[PDB]
Amino acid sequence: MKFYTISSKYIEYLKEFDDKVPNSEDPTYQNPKAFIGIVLEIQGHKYLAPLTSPKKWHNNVKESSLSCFKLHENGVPENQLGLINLKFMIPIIEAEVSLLDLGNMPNTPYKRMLYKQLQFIRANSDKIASKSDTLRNLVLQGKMQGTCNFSLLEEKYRDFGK
RNA sequence: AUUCAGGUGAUUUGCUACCUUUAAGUGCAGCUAGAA
Ligand SMILES: [Co+2]
Ligand SMILES: [Co+2]
Ligand SMILES: [Co+2]
Ligand SMILES: [Co+2]
Ligand SMILES: [Co+2]
Ligand SMILES: [Co+2]
Repeated sequence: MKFYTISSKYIEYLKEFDDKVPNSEDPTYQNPKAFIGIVLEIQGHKYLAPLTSPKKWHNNVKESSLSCFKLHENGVPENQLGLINLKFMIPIIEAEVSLLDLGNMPNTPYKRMLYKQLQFIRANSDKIASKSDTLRNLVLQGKMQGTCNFSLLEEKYRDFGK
């Protein structure tokens, strides 16, 4: 899995169909919204999930949760690093998506954080993919709500270029 | 941004483990010290 950004035009397009699709741009944002690198690939779709910074309510999400996967530094639990918001993952088109170029990125603190995140994500990549798969299954079955409408998004997204 | 998914224990509070590919109650705490 890897860090991506997604183009606004694409986000705005999907937002037409489901407003739960994550916000991509904001003046308050110090860096572009980052997503995680192919969390589910099924039925010919590729999903990315948005990362989000710590908020108070996160304290109540249990490891067993399908909506959220909490991030923290390997071996250092008190260093919370936000969470992957699986319930707002979205199918993507490769041309509307773009890997962060960490190699050319200046050595800021944010970069350091990205690397504490990556190491944790990588060590848990399977857990993450498995939660994504079960999340979407439950949503197809009508067993879970308050997530992006995966069927609807899956239905319109390849029409973006039109 | 979008403010805690449901469930597995003849009992089950917290966290955790487990199941959700239809199956699945483990572990640490807490509480208990009972009697065949
Ligand atoms: Co780490
Ligand atoms: Co750890
Ligand atoms: Co639950
Ligand atoms: Co099932
Ligand atoms: Co059924
Ligand atoms: Co178990």
